[PDB]
Amino acid sequence: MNIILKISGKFFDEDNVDNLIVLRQSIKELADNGFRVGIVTGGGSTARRYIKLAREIGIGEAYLDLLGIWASRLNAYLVMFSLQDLAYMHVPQSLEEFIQDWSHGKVVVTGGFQPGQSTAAVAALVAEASSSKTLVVATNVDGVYEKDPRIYADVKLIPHLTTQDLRKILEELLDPLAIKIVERSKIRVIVMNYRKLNRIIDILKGEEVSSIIEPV
Amino acid sequence: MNIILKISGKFFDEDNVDNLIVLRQSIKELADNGFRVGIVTGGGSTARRYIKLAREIGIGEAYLDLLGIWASRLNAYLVMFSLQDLAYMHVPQSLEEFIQDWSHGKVVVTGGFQPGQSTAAVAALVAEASSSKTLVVATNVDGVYEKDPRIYADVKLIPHLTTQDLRKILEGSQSVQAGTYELLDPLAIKIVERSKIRVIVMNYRKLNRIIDILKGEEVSSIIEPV
Amino acid sequence: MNIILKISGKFFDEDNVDNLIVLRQSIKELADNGFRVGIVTGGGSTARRYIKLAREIGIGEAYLDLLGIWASRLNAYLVMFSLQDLAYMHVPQSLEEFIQDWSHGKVVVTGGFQPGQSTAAVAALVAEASSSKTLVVATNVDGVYEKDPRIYADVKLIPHLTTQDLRKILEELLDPLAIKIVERSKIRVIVMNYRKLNRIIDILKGEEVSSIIEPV
Amino acid sequence: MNIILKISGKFFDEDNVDNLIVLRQSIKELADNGFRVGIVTGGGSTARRYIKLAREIGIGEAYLDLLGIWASRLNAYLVMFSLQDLAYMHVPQSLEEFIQDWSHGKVVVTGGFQPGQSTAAVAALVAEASSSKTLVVATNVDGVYEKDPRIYADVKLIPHLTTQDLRKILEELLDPLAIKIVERSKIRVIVMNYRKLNRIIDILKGEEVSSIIEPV
Amino acid sequence: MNIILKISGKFFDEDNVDNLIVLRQSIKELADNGFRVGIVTGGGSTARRYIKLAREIGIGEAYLDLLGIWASRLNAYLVMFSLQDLAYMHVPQSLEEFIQDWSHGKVVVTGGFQPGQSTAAVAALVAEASSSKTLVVATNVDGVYEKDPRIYADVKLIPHLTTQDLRKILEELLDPLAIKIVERSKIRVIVMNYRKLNRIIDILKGEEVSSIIEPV
Amino acid sequence: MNIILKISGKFFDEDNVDNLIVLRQSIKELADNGFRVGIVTGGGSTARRYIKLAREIGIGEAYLDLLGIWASRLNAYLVMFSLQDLAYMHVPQSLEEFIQDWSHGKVVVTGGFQPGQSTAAVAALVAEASSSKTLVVATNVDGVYEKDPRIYADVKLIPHLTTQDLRKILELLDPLAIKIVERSKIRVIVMNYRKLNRIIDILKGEEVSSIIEPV
Ligand SMILES: Nc1ncnc2c1ncn2[C@@H]1O[C@H](COP(=O)(O)OP(=O)(O)CP(=O)(O)OP(=O)(O)OC[C@H]2O[C@@H](n3ccc(=O)[nH]c3=O)[C@H](O)[C@@H]2O)[C@@H](O)[C@H]1O
Ligand SMILES: Nc1ncnc2c1ncn2[C@@H]1O[C@H](COP(=O)(O)OP(=O)(O)CP(=O)(O)O)[C@@H](O)[C@H]1O
Ligand SMILES: Nc1ncnc2c1ncn2[C@@H]1O[C@H](COP(=O)(O)OP(=O)(O)CP(=O)(O)O)[C@@H](O)[C@H]1O
Ligand SMILES: Nc1ncnc2c1ncn2[C@@H]1O[C@H](COP(=O)(O)OP(=O)(O)CP(=O)(O)O)[C@@H](O)[C@H]1O
Ligand SMILES: Nc1ncnc2c1ncn2[C@@H]1O[C@H](COP(=O)(O)OP(=O)(O)CP(=O)(O)O)[C@@H](O)[C@H]1O
Ligand SMILES: Nc1ncnc2c1ncn2[C@@H]1O[C@H](COP(=O)(O)OP(=O)(O)CP(=O)(O)O)[C@@H](O)[C@H]1O
Ligand SMILES: O=c1ccn([C@@H]2O[C@H](COP(=O)(O)O)[C@@H](O)[C@H]2O)c(=O)[nH]1
Ligand SMILES: O=c1ccn([C@@H]2O[C@H](COP(=O)(O)O)[C@@H](O)[C@H]2O)c(=O)[nH]1
Ligand SMILES: O=c1ccn([C@@H]2O[C@H](COP(=O)(O)O)[C@@H](O)[C@H]2O)c(=O)[nH]1
Ligand SMILES: O=c1ccn([C@@H]2O[C@H](COP(=O)(O)O)[C@@H](O)[C@H]2O)c(=O)[nH]1
Ligand SMILES: O=c1ccn([C@@H]2O[C@H](COP(=O)(O)O)[C@@H](O)[C@H]2O)c(=O)[nH]1
Ligand SMILES: [Co+2]
Ligand SMILES: [Co+2]
Ligand SMILES: [Co+2]
Ligand SMILES: [Co+2]
Ligand SMILES: [Co+2]
Ligand SMILES: [Co+2]
Ligand SMILES: [Mg+2]
Ligand SMILES: [Mg+2]
Repeated sequence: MNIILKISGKFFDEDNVDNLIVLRQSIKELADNGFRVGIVTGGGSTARRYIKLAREIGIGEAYLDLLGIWASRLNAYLVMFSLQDLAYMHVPQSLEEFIQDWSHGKVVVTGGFQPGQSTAAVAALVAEASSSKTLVVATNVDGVYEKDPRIYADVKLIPHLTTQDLRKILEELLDPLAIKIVERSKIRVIVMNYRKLNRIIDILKGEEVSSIIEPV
Repeated sequence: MNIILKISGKFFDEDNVDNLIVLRQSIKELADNGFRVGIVTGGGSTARRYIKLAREIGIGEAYLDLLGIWASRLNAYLVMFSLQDLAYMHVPQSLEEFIQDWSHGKVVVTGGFQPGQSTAAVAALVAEASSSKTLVVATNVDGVYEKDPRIYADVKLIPHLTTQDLRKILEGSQSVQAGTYELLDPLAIKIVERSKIRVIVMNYRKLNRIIDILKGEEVSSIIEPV
Repeated sequence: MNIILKISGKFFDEDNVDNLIVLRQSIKELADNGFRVGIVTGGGSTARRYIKLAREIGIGEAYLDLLGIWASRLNAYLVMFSLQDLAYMHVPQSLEEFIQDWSHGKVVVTGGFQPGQSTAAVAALVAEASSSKTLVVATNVDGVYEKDPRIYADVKLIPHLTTQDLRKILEELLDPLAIKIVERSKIRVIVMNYRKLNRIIDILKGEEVSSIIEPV
Repeated sequence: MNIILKISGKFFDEDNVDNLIVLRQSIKELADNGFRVGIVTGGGSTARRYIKLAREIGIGEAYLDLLGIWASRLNAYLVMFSLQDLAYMHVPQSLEEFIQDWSHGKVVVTGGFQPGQSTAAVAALVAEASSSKTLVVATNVDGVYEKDPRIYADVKLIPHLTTQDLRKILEELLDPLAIKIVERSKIRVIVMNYRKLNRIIDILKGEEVSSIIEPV
Repeated sequence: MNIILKISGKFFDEDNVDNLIVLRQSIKELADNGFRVGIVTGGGSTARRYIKLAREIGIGEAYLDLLGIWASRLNAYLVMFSLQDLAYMHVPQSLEEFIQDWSHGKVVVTGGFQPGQSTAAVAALVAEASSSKTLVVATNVDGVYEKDPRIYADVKLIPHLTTQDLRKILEELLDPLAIKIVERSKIRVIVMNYRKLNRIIDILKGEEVSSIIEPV
Repeated sequence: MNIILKISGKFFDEDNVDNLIVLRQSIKELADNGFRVGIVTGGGSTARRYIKLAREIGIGEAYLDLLGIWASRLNAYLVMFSLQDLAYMHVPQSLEEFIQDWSHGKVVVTGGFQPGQSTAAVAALVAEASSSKTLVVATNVDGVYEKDPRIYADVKLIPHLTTQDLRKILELLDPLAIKIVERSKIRVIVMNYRKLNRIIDILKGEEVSSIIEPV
């Protein structure tokens, strides 16, 4: 079974050894349970700092996105280096390169690809290219809520929903490209807290707090 | 300053020497008028044919898009080879590669980059990266109409509109499938809006009048970013 | 052991799903019988079409050949994508790249390399580099005929011959570089109909209609 | 002439629009005065943060250096993007790539190359490969002091010294590779405060506060 | 006007900087006279030393050619490094890469490309791709002779001949691919002594001992 | 376990078949004993020859090193081609590329990377990146001596020493090589390449060699 894990950039902002460790464990563990794993890393606050500074000097939007992409790639190298023998030792820069890299039978870690999208879209593209039926989005909230839970207090986690529900809820988590891709290739998305990465197998069994998004 | 020309795949389906001859001429005329030019080529019926066959054997959507991309790149090599000394002799395979290639001060010709988008999105990205204020979409209709002019008769060509208008004209008509025919896709519109790029939709049959079109003195549609 | 299969461009001109299905099937068959397979695809009518148009506008012969090479590569991607996990996911652009790609232990699919030759020469080069003792040319024709079966009716098939017989017959199929390479490295060439890709194992035993060309 | 500017990673830690801006004008100015410019960017606090976290999870020293190198490249992209038409739009990853990139006649911006050295060593190697006779180290101090001015109060700036003096002062500013290279190729090094980049032409004339290091 | 210059590997066997100095001189002579120059270097005795040793341990013919190609590339780097600012600083490894490298408007130096041919064939391909109407073969003999002048003593130089004559004379210098290419693209070939490289302009004007081969 | 074997350029200057056949058999000996092997080849006399000529025409030091690097790469291709199926068929040009190449589970053969260092420094970098605990330097001398045995008569072989001893002796291994083996605690064995036939015995400490302990 092939699975893709998107790791929120916020995971890297914590500057917390435990995050990396728990991720390392989780990949080792998925492997032992017969999964091939691809990982996509977000840009986080590093991306936002570089983007903000570049924007203030008039750097255009393409190049701003590219700085965000390089920040995401820095996080990809960190993860890749933490996996040593498990991972193919190259961070692909495009979907085309990911396909080549995935051919080596090992874990592949990637950052961004192209301006105008997020790393959630990259995770979807990479899930599609690897025939992964499940994309896990490991982020800093427990699942999908009615509204953004870091604005709105007492908002309820939605354990099971569709991509058409999600679109309405979102009007970052998943961008338009990500949703288009998971819909056309019928990829199931699980949104979970990265804190619960130590419990990843239980989440895939549906035993633990998460949101499951069905493609329609 | 800089301009991007998207050339519809349908231009290549015609298999006509005059098409290439006239594109070639227009580029020279743009250069001689002080423009740097980037060119994006569509995949056309070659793309569709490969996509259809691959889809019949169960090949997934990512790989279908890639076949479409490789068909577009074949057209890009044709165009690039027709330009000889004017062009940097490399077809970039990503936006990042385009930026590097654009650095050589010559014409750059590209095809597709990534699954889930069209060559119009590529042309928008490449316009954004080259600080082109104008993207020209040279296609097999004279401009933008209220509805598809190859489906609906005596709809009127819309000479000047906004991206908001275009979004409504094109809304609800587009499939997520590899090989879908589009004018401008969602990524293309997002990009031209965020970077304030004006889009001119014209017939490639009038590439011989490319300067007059830029001056607003020939049949075309001008789309203003909002 | 290692075998190279050249697939005529005419195979791709048929725009027939059943062809790909049998190629796919014939390669899994070879793998299951202990063969490592490399595949070279021809440019076919797409190549001739681009070449003709480019030639009309005065494009030089190097660039015409390159357009034919890119058309061949488009067919290589199609075949590579049809093989999914069996193939290393990269189409090598040179013999040097083929050697690197072959190092991954998987099926490698290539198109052309260099102006002034055909994809048959590429297949020979790739046979030589992979220590393949046999090169199979799967074409639109049953074998080597006394002359061109496209043009002449009732001409007969030569089940067996040498590389100088072939040169004399030819002065398509195999070009000068292809013959020089198979002669210097003593590679046997089997010419067969791509329809018969199903009996590829029977053809290799010598138990189906084909022409075997011995290197001298 | 050709000149190389090393920009301390501390320049990027300031998260200050002013810094990038003043650097932008300095290259434009150097260009207008007939200089070809190469730029090498340090990794700064981003590099330190990634290295510290990776070290805590047992990542080996090669990979720690590589994280520092990727952080320095992120800063190189920022600078390169700020220069737009003036710069060749590729960040070289080795000295060999730098030499190819430098061939385009434009500004080249680089980060790190190889574990076991600093970006000062990169700036030296790049100065040597570009036949630059002057390397400017633009850092967060006015020049070379008797001892580290960020530690030792009341220490005096040394306006003119040799590479053997510097070696004794240091026993990072310049590492062993950097010193070896500037000695063997007789490259003069100017240490200056990056805050005075606005005044860069006056520094090259010797008419502003700086330290000039002569190769011996 | 574009011209290609093939420099015999024997030029590099001589182990003398006077040869490089004259070649270097020759290229400035050509540039200053309005020529764009491409250079192809032979492998010489280094290639022969590696091929012989590899052949003794049973290394196959593809790989023997590749060792010869790498030897030719070492000579290409030497020449390219001797040209400094005049040359684009990349040695292309294929015809496709040459075309990209030629796009920079500078001198391009190459070695070999592909097994089964010589550097003369490379020079022809590169002449064809650069629209060069003249290929100069600078070798250790004054021109073309009625037979190999190092094997049969006292034979006459042929100052003016055709490619059909040459193919009869040769039944080294130019291989079958080289001849096919210069014929199809109508490229004139001048065979000269590399000792007379100082007098390339006079040779191009037909005022110095050489053989001119006309394509038929 | 992972091991790196640095082969002196002098090995390639000798021009005899046995050398290659006997390197070839060692790695197959090492592989069969459970080792993953990386190999770094020196530039030898080919390097010095190109360097000397280029230096005479005024070519700068960066480009002289690069010519030496290309000569080392030519030796790497020779070795790689002699190993056939055992090796990943790419010579990496940087430490970054080596790491990617090493990911294929096969033998990787490298030459130089970067001006200002030697192929011994490459071997140390590559040992560090592959988590090799042992770097073998197979050279034209039996081990480490109190001083250069070519330049000095009657000197003795030191069977066991530290990296701090070695840098006093050298005032084989360059400064980057020593820094890297010290920071990553890599043991270096210096041996004669003529004894590549008894490489397993050398690793067990059962033949003539010098072992250098990192301090
Ligand atoms: N209102 C209105 N007014 C005027 N015309 C309209 C209107 N509404 C519809 N139309 C119609 O648009 C048509 C013009 O569209 P056209 O010029 O052909 O542009 P197209 O792009 O569709 C053809 P084309 O120019 O051939 O190229 P594409 O198809 O982009 O690319 C091929 C294929 O490759 C894939 N791909 C490509 C690039 C990339 O980065 N990623 C990718 O995945 C993807 O699967 C692609 O499908 C025209 O005939 C009208 O009838
Ligand atoms: N309906 C909803 N339910 C849950 N979370 C929502 C939401 N709407 C918005 N969010 C927000 O989505 C955020 C997660 O996005 P995520 O951080 O994983 O993407 P990312 O990797 O792009 C972040 P970065 O920009 O830092 O890389 C949450 O922190 C939450 O505030
Ligand atoms: N004596 C002979 N015996 C058999 N076939 C012959 C022949 N002489 C010429 N041919 C022709 O050679 C063709 C086979 O060549 P093939 O099509 O395999 O090469 P290719 O892949 O280069 C074609 P494309 O240019 O379409 O890619 C047959 O269709 C046949 O007409
Ligand atoms: N004798 C001396 N004179 C001046 N500065 C000295 C010094 N000895 C040490 N330094 C220190 O050198 C520092 C500058 O090094 P620099 O910041 O240029 O290297 P770098 O780019 O490697 C830093 P980073 O690790 O942030 O990238 C100063 O901040 C100063 O504290
Ligand atoms: N008919 C003929 N006229 C002149 N020279 C001939 C010849 N037939 C053979 N030769 C030989 O060809 C040699 C020139 O070949 P050249 O050295 O240019 O090719 P090359 O670069 O392949 C040599 P290397 O293999 O050393 O690189 C001469 O030394 C000469 O002895
Ligand atoms: N104390 C010492 N003990 C042993 N050898 C010493 C030495 N000091 C210097 N050397 C010299 O170093 C040589 C070994 O260097 P080695 O050949 O391993 O490096 P290398 O591969 O860079 C050579 P090349 O430059 O030819 O490729 C010995 O033959 C010896 O001459
Ligand atoms: O393929 C990608 C991935 C990321 N980004 C940019 O990099 C930032 C960091 O990624 P993320 O963590 O926000 O998804 C994004 O906000 C966006 O600007 C892209 O442009 N394209
Ligand atoms: O290595 C190659 C392979 C193909 N071709 C060109 O591509 C066309 C397609 O190959 P084939 O299928 O015709 O052999 C050929 O006619 C030829 O022009 C080359 O120049 N070199
Ligand atoms: O070529 C280089 C450049 C940088 N670094 C690493 O990246 C850090 C950031 O560069 P600097 O700003 O410290 O020079 C260094 O301390 C060092 O760990 C290297 O290993 N090699
Ligand atoms: O494209 C090339 C160039 C060179 N060689 C090989 O390298 C040797 C050196 O080239 P030359 O100087 O003999 O032409 C040749 O004998 C030949 O084996 C090739 O195989 N292909
Ligand atoms: O990483 C390397 C490897 C080699 N060399 C150069 O190549 C020569 C040949 O390598 P070696 O065999 O001396 O180690 C060296 O003297 C040196 O000039 C380098 O500059 N860097
Ligand atoms: Co985000
Ligand atoms: Co370039
Ligand atoms: Co053909
Ligand atoms: Co530092
Ligand atoms: Co690989
Ligand atoms: Co040495
Ligand atoms: Mg379309
Ligand atoms: Mg020869």
